[PDB]
Amino acid sequence: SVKEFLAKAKEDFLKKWENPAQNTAHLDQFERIKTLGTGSFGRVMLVKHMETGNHYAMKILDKQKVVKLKQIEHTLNEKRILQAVNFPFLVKLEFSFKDNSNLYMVMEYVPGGEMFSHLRRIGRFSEPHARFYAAQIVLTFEYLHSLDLIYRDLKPENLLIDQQGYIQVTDFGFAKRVKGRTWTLCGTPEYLAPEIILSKGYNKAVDWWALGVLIYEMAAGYPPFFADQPIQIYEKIVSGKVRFPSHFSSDLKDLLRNLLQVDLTKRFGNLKDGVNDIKNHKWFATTDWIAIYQRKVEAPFIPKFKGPGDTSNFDDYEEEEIRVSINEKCGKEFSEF
Amino acid sequence: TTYADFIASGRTGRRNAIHD
Ligand SMILES: c1ccc(CNc2ncnc3[nH]cnc23)cc1
Repeated sequence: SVKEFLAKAKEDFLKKWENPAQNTAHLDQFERIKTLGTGSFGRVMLVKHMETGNHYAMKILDKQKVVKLKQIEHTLNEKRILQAVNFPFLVKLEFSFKDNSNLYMVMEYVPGGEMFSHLRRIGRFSEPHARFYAAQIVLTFEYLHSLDLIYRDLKPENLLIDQQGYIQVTDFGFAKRVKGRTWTLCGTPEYLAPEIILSKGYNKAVDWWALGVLIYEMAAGYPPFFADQPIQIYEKIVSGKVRFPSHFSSDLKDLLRNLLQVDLTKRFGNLKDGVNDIKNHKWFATTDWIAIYQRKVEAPFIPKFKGPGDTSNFDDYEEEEIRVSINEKCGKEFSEF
Repeated sequence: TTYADFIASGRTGRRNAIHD
């Protein structure tokens, strides 16, 4: 039945993957409100769709900055994948378009803010609170990996909390459809699997290692490998010596030792039983997988919302005005967008 | 404590992605 759900999900994905939606809106249909978060190529802004009165989160990418940073293929991967996927824990892409200067991805607005903000403020999540979030990541990865997709950017910063206290995965800038091994050095220092640091060819198992880092960070309040400089973080990861807080349950530690396994022949998610080694682990015994997918499990935390268009669950960012050049930039590089 | 070492580190804010 999971097999049946997945096969049908694949048929749906493939049709959109092979025939992508393109130029489904225009910049002047949206009222720009405030910056929700930033990046190397632009920003993610709270916008209002005038025709419907709906609020959205619009990702703006400067084509020239994308080209300079050699992120062309990664950008085309992000939009092509996002428009083709459909899962309760994946942010919906409502519209995409481009102009002379920029690329635009209009997504569902997630008002609850980043998991990152709530985790840093509160300090750490209890094991049932962490388990609730981890279960949603486990299902999301089971879905993505079945479609030959590697996510490659798991971290609390990319996990948004909706009105129901459920996760919405955002930022697909490193997502890639790959049947075999891949080599691009990308991700976040704290979340990188040793295979990535060691310039080896790697596969989906890097997402399962990143899941180990996420579960550890949510339950400890800090990641398993941290230092002031990324080179020092990399030395810690490749040794893979993990120390656990005294408050971590024996089951939590056992799950984490299997997830933060430097040996790929031993890493959970990577074995012959695949995701089932994770889903059947003792730490997940109380998890009802179907109820998680159906959103019927009550969330341990429901964010505050002072109506539609409120941004208080997000930090404030310096505003930069959108300038659209008279001349088309990087036309050929982004023709398929 | 590990918490005090983390809190005093320069890596408690939003972490940037790395590439190429
Ligand atoms: C990186 C990580 C997180 C953010 C904040 N995004 C964001 N905020 C709110 N709603 C959304 N739906 C689509 N994405 C978002 C910006 C950059």
